[PDB]
Amino acid sequence: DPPGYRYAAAMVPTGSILSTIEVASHRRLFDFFARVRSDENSLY
Amino acid sequence: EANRETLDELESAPQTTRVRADLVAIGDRLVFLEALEKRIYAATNVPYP
Amino acid sequence: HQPLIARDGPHPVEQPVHNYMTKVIDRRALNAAFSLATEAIALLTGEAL
Repeated sequence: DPPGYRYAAAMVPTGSILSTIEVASHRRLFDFFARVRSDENSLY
Repeated sequence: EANRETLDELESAPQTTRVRADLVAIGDRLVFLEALEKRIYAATNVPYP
Repeated sequence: HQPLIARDGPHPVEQPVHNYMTKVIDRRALNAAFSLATEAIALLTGEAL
């Protein structure tokens, strides 16, 4: 349902997240939430 | 000689740097007082030992 | 090398003592996994270019 994360505009970020937290703890916050192993194809 | 030159003493000192770590004086002793679970074990599901 | 304190009779007369001791190394390992993906290989190689 939700639109994919846009990888090409993350290559130039606006700003850095300060916190360090396990993100999957609270999943319900997000819209599109992807969890990835070392690498995948989609990124490419 | 009943007393010798300790083989480790013959080594020169390694280079030292200035690091930030809390040094507590307990009794007569200096001790690093450290809780690691921030530096390490943060957002890594391994539980704190 | 343990020391001696010379006692008096009638305590049985003690002698100097020495301890000769060795240990064995206990061996271990650590692990990490780097895994890549195919289309990330076909790029770096210079194929899909």
